[PDB]
Amino acid sequence: MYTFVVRDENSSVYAEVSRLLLATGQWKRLRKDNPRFNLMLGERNRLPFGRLGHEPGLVQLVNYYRGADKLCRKASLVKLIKTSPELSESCTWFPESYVIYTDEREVFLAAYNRRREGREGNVWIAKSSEGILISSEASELLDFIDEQGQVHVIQKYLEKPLLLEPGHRKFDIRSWVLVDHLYNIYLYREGVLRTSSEPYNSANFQDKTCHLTNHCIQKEYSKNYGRYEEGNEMFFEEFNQYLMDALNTTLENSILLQIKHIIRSCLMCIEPAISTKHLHYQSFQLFGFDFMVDEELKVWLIEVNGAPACAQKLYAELCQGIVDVAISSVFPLADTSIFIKLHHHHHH
Amino acid sequence: MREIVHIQAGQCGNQIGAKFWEVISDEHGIDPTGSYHGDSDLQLERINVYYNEATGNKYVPRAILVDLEPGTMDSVRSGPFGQIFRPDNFVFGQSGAGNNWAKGHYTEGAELVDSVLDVVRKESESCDCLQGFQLTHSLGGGTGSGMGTLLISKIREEYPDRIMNTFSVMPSPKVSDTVVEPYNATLSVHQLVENTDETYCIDNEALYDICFRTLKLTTPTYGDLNHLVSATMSGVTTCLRFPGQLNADLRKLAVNMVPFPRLHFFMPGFAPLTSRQYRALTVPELTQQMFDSKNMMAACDPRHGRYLTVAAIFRGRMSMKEVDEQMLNVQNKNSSYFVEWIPNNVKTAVCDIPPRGLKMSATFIGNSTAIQELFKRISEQFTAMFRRKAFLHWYTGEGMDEMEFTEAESNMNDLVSEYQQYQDATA
Amino acid sequence: MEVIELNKCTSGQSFEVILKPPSDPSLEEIQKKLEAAEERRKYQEAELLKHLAE
Amino acid sequence: MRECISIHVGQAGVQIGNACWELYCLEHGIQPDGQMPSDKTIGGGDDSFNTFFSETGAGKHVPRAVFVDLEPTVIDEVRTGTYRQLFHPEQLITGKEDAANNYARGHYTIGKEIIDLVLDRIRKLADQCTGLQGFLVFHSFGGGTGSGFTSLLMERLSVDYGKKSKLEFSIYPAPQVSTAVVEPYNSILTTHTTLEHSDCAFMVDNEAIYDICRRNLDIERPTYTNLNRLISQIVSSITASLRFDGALNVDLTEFQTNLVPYPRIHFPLATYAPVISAEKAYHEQLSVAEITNACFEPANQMVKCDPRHGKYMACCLLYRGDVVPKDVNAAIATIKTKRSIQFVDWCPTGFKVGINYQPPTVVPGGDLAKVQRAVCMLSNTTAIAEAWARLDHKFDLMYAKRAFVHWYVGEGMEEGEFSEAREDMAALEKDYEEVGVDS
Ligand SMILES: Nc1nc2c(ncn2[C@@H]2O[C@H](COP(=O)(O)OP(=O)(O)OP(=O)(O)O)[C@@H](O)[C@H]2O)c(=O)[nH]1
Ligand SMILES: Nc1ncnc2c1ncn2[C@@H]1O[C@H](COP(=O)(O)OP(=O)(O)CP(=O)(O)O)[C@@H](O)[C@H]1O
Ligand SMILES: Nc1nc2c(ncn2[C@@H]2O[C@H](COP(=O)(O)OP(=O)(O)O)[C@@H](O)[C@H]2O)c(=O)[nH]1
Ligand SMILES: [Ca+2]
Ligand SMILES: [Ca+2]
Ligand SMILES: [Ca+2]
Ligand SMILES: [Cl-]
Ligand SMILES: [Mg+2]
Ligand SMILES: [Mg+2]
Ligand SMILES: [Mg+2]
Repeated sequence: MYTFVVRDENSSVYAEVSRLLLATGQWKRLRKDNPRFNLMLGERNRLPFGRLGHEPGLVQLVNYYRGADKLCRKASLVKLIKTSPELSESCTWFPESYVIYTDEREVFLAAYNRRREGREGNVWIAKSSEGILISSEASELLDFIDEQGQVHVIQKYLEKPLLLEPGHRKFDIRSWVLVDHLYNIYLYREGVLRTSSEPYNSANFQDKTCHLTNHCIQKEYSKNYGRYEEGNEMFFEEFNQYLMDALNTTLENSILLQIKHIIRSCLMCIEPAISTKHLHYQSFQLFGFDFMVDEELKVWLIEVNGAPACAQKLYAELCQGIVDVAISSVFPLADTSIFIKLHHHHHH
Repeated sequence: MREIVHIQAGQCGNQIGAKFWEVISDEHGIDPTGSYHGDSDLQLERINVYYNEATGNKYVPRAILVDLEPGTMDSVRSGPFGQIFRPDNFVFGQSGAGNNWAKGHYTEGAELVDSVLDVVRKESESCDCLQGFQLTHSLGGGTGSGMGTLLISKIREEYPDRIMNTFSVMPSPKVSDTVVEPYNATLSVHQLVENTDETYCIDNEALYDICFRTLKLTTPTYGDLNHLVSATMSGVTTCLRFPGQLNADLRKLAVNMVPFPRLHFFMPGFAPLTSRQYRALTVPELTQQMFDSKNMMAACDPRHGRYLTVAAIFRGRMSMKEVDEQMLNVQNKNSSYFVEWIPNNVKTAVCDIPPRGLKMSATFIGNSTAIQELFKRISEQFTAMFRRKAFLHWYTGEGMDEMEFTEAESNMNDLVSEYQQYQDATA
Repeated sequence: MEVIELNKCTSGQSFEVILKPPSDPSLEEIQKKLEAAEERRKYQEAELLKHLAE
Repeated sequence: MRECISIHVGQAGVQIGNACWELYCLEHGIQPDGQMPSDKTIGGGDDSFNTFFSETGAGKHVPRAVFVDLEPTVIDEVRTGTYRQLFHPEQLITGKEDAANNYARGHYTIGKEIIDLVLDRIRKLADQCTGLQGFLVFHSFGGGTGSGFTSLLMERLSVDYGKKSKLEFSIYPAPQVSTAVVEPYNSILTTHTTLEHSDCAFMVDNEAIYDICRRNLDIERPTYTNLNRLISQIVSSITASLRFDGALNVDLTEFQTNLVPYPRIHFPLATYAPVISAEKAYHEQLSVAEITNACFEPANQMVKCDPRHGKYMACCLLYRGDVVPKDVNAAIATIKTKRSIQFVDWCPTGFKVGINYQPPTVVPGGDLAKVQRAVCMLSNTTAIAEAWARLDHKFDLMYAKRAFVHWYVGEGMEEGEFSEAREDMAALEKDYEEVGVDS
């Protein structure tokens, strides 16, 4: 009998992982505060990594990577991309971004000025880790940021997104990645497109229901929520069919290659900082990567989410995959794959 | 922290006391005459915890034998090791105590107690560094129960900074001399809660059931019961009698086992259970058996409570790697039964010398909140008689008032409630 | 990566390497504390012996 | 030359002292009778080894050492064993009954009755020093003497030798070898009363030493003898610069100025490599780069924590054997490209390096193989606070129910010292976090 504790009640994903573990008859759940567990489904903040791996007679495993926040908070992600040679300031798949409360405010306006100088489109979006402003006026960016309290990032708004027809609408792609205790990188074969149900209007950035594809803001402010697909959620079979029908390509060739490239780059970059290869406790973690596709079929990384929920029709399959490859790999049960393993060894 | 002074009181206390001295004398290679005839210096390294050295290379148990009748102590003097005891250490009356706690505590026993303390004092004064006292006695009769707890009170007065340890046999209607045993036991427990540091609750209920169900003895005798007691007593004193790291003296044991001063009543266990067999026992089997409710000497269901602290002792040549692995498996696979607000509350000892007739054995000492079942049982039998004031005249005739019974009952019910407090506390 | 303050001897050597520049109670109070604790011990003992005398 | 007095307190401190002084005698060529043929200045001298040994007119080299224990059986083994002739009776101090795993019993009850005798025997050695620099104090966190007597001793040494430096080697409690449920109490209590009196403290978690012995020495179930021989090698690494010619960490003061910028954060993490079993029939000797890389593996640290998730304030590399600077710098260059080494913004990113050319001595018949080069890293990293978080959590669990507290109150301690000590630790945990984490 393996044992585990549950310390994040609000987790859609691990609520289901828990229930699945029970239903095997080989996993006993324990009180939140009992230390004699094999598996910690931990809290989201101030998880006590320092207390793990000191129980004699217990291989211990936790569902978070200490240090993963560097990827999963937008300010740190910008810092990580700019300062790491393995990603670089030259990186082609991350939008131009600056951290604003070192602070890079003057660095921001110098590149903005050749936009003014260059007859380039120059709208930017300001976000933090509600509170999103899109505008081609720097003055209104920095004005907005400080009557709020905390750190913000200013990122170039992608002016020419790929728009689905019918609808002339926007979308983003959510990819679910599971990294196991051996640092294999598994991409769940099902993604989801979080669609806008409103037509994209390049002329009014003050209205954000055609500019923000978050599932809540469409369930909230938008006339046409659900018009084209269930819950503004187009899955991969349909999106592939559309790309074949409309653009004469596949999802694999035009978008997924880049997504896999970006996922491996990000994760192989922080691997030395967070790997548990020879640690006294071990880690896995589920990430959600958010991507945008411009009209040239170029993929851009938006942000990385350290505590993602799933799409409701995918919970069952994903969560069985977590227990399969992340939990039973370490703790086997008594006597094809939904994941794509991301590995690539080019010799040069 | 070397010398322990041993006191055995009354019929039961002297019968198990004698068997205890027989068993550990054989373990230490001491023969009925006090002469050492052993093969190992592990036998003598801590011999002076229990034995005095008399010239002629003679070892004399630091043992005082007390009774209000001479009968059972004449039997000890005639038994196999009776010659080993120091003749001056036999302190007896003639009156008897009539299975009457009041006679033992207040009338007959008061007459004799000063001579017992003269002998205790003379043994204490010859001690380089006295740790304290162990008393063997029953709670259901009169001498061991009433005079024993009187002795404990007087010893604490004269040595308030030494440890007081008892082996206390609890009465049971299944193995019963008289109907007043619940009265004597309740009055005694009241004393024990205040004036001992550690008490091994030996339940005549459990010893009978082990003899009946497990060892297939159809009509158990006191002899068969005491074989279980002397083997358990040998086990729980191993850490005091041989070189070792853990619980090696009475005060360190108390510090490891007693988190709250009143909750100091322990449930002992032994494996493998033997009657007065050639199959070898594996370390996994020793470990499952020592934790088995059927190997506990206090008739309480460990699953009905929670372990506050556990001390485990393994005896024999075996693999310490396997011992540690198996102990860790018990706690990790039944973790809910060990309180989580006392981290690492299970401590383990291994001693290379096994007891006679076994190559491997294990002794369990648990401070469980399930012991409340024992006191609830005594409390119900008490109340059933006390609500009609039945059989009280035997006590009021010795000067006692009913109010003393009401107080002892209330204090024992408080002890039950304090165990229930910690069985529910969650952290 | 600058090596500095190299010192050598017959038994060994030492040096520093920089990768990057920089971006009580008195005796009386004690014997007081040990005496307050000793008196707390003697009080508890006297209270026990008072109760045993009752 | 300035002298160092070693003080060994309680079972852990005394038995580790045994292992260290044995190793010292092997390393310096001092025989069990105290004779040292290679010392040509008979009856005196101010050589480097004299910081740890004095000399008699008869040529006997005597440790500047005091052994203190509240019960006699452990120091009686010193009095009676291989190195009995090394020590003067006046240097071995025993009580009759011990502290029963109880900090208050060792500090208040029993400490009060023996502190004066100990300080007088310490004064005996100080009197034969032309220029005493201070003290090295070996003890466990978890025992009643090791915790309680030491904190009293530390307070009094500050009074009687207020100028002198005081270094600790402290055994942190691990359940796989621990003797008492209350070791978390004793640990916190003694860290609180000792913190201001210690200048630099090297903590050794028995859990880490235990696992190093199982994993790398192939010892199924390590004993104290296995642990202490390994600990003594690390202590030897740390003290070798007091005992041999060199220019790094040559007095106790330099340990503080090299490893401790902030006085309360005075707990450097030690990491040692390589640990190789003497029964390994075929071993390929490890290079400078490989042993140096191993200094950044948590599995080789004296305390399991993760320095990738804290920050460094200082780092010292202490090499023994066939090592030259250029191979150290080459190994450091490679390691910096491959590893998360972050210093606090107000300290230089760098390493102080000491090399002694004599490879580590090992005890004949012991468990450690001889190796051609070895290193001990001393790094002041905030990640060691993980160990304080483990201890403080255990302390909180028991103390919230006042479990076992009556054993301490019964010795004259006030219940409030518990929460005073625990608040101090809380301040310590927050100091480490201020220094080592950004928002
Ligand atoms: N590494 C190592 N740890 C030890 C040794 N001896 C004891 N310990 C550890 O120290 C703690 C026990 O404290 P001790 O030093 O034995 O106790 P003490 O200082 O003698 O104090 P009292 O016996 O209570 O008077 C436990 O955590 C032990 O595992 C040893 O020789 N080596
Ligand atoms: N440079 C950019 N160009 C165009 N659109 C952008 C953009 N940056 C963000 N967006 C839009 O912002 C929205 C997502 O904002 P954000 O990255 O802050 O998500 P979020 O953290 O608030 C919710 P979750 O983490 O659950 O996905 C998307 O709809 C995206 O189209
Ligand atoms: N286990 C055990 N119990 C005994 C023995 N003798 C008596 N008892 C129990 O002790 C109680 C009677 O007390 P006893 O010791 O005979 O009376 P005392 O001489 O006045 O102290 C009853 O519970 C008996 O069951 C014995 O040899 N072994
Ligand atoms: Ca009379
Ligand atoms: Ca000389
Ligand atoms: Ca000072
Ligand atoms: Cl001074
Ligand atoms: Mg009888
Ligand atoms: Mg008299
Ligand atoms: Mg000791």
